[PDB]
Amino acid sequence: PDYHEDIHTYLREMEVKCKPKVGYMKKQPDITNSMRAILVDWLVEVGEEYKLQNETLHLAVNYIDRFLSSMSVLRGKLQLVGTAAMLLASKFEEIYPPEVAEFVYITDDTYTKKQVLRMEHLVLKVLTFDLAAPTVNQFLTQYFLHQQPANCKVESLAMFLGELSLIDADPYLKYLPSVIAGAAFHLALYTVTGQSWPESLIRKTGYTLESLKPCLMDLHQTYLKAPQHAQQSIREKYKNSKYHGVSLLNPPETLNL
Amino acid sequence: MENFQKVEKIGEGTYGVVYKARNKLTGEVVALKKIRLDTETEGVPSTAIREISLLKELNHPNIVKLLDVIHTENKLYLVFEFLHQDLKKFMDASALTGIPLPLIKSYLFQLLQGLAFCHSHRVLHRDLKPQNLLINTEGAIKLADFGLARAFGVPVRTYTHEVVTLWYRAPEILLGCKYYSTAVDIWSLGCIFAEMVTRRALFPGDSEIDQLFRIFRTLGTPDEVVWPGVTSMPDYKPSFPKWARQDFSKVVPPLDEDGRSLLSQMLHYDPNKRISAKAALAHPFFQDVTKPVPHL
Ligand SMILES: N=C1NC(=O)/C(=C/c2ccc(-c3ccc(S(N)(=O)=O)c(C(F)(F)F)c3)o2)S1
Repeated sequence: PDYHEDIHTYLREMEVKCKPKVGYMKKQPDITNSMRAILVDWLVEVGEEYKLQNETLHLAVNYIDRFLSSMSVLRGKLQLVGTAAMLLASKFEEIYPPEVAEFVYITDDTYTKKQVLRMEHLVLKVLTFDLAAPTVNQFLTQYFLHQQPANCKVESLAMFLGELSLIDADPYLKYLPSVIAGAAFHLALYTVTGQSWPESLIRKTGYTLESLKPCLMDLHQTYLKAPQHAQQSIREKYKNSKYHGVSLLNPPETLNL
Repeated sequence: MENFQKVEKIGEGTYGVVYKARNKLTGEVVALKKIRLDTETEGVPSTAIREISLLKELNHPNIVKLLDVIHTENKLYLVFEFLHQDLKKFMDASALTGIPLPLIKSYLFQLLQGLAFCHSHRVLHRDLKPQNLLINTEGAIKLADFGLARAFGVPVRTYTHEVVTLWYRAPEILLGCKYYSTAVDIWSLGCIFAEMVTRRALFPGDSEIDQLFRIFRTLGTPDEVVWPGVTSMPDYKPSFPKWARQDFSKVVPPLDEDGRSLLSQMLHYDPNKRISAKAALAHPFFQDVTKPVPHL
């Protein structure tokens, strides 16, 4: 269709403007990567509970990392930042966002409605209302259009892998959404069918397989280590029949790169 | 916010009330869109969130300019450039004389420009009707009201069904299609194009079935040749009267051969065969185009 190339070009611009500061965690005095991991895993569950789009999750993670790029947050307020970000993402992305009352209830009354509504206003202030961010998801949906024929296991697996990268800020904050999406597509394609990053996508993205290697090295490791990981919600989510049970598939032992 | 002196209410544009106001220090005339946050409600409305984030990246001469966002605990104001009137009112004032065609042609060309900018930045307007389109004294026309707008993905997902003001609503929404995209906005512009030409609304329905039938009565009831898949759409009924298509010479009499070509392309039943705003800009109807001034 008529706009696919323009939109890609423009999402490629925006991802660079929308990226968080890569080492912001080192300058956070209370919160850690493990804490951010526990929070993102929690939001996976919240999204499963409220039947939210994968996109809504991806957006929320973007808003959280950008918020924490410029704002020092104590551990006891991290979940408040996450909850207001989930709320904003939902209002942005969902046909039916959950109400503030349900957001308050899934935190088990850790925070008040007021506190959620006041964090919402802070997050919008800090993000200067710039909520429409490219995500690994958005790149992945476009890349799917280059698989012949459409393979639903490859699609579920690439998403599963794209979602795994959200949990771990070291190393994945280093990588743009379009890169993680390419690495995820390739890895999924390779695991399911033995195929590789297609020539049509090398042309569209300008990313050679080689250029994807650093992120693919990482993501292969994350895949291999996935059942051993302390955060397990994405793997649970991806056992269900709607995702063809792809988290139960065996990762490939080597990539040949 | 004490830098503004309110001049008058100039309407309730949808989910906000709009005021004309003046900056007391620079003298700038602005439109204010007041969005109350009650208290202990749902927070910032999802329509304000969308409108602001989408508008912040829709910077085009044919899209209304957001100048500021004033963000209190108690209230939320959007500050816009001020434009003279909306197209609905301009059209009502011209109900007797008629809009001159070089200006109809200028306005549509501009609308398509602003719309193509939206689409190529992954935005669906979803509410293009004459009252949401703004004009100034120097012959510019701009897209406004992005409250009902949406950042879309490639390929699209299912989005809200309750979308587009009935008269300007596309058949694929009315027939309950699972997916709609940018074509719903072209549809709306085609109806606006026709309305500028004939001085009245092309399809002024009062219920969904009535909106559909008026569409069918003008353009023919669609079949599988005209639109592969229609007879399989959720709200399609094989009992629909099968009306033949009206010649555009009766439909839109004041219009030339090029005018009819473009209009029929904007009103194609098949959303996939319906002309894009980019392709529309390249149509022979615009070979001739100038930038005339409105005649109040
Ligand atoms: N629905 C809307 N959303 C906006 O952002 C709007 C901004 C805006 C700027 C100027 C106007 C506007 C609209 C209608 C009209 S109207 N109804 O023609 O009176 C006018 C006025 F100048 F003529 F008074 C101005 O709206 S309107």
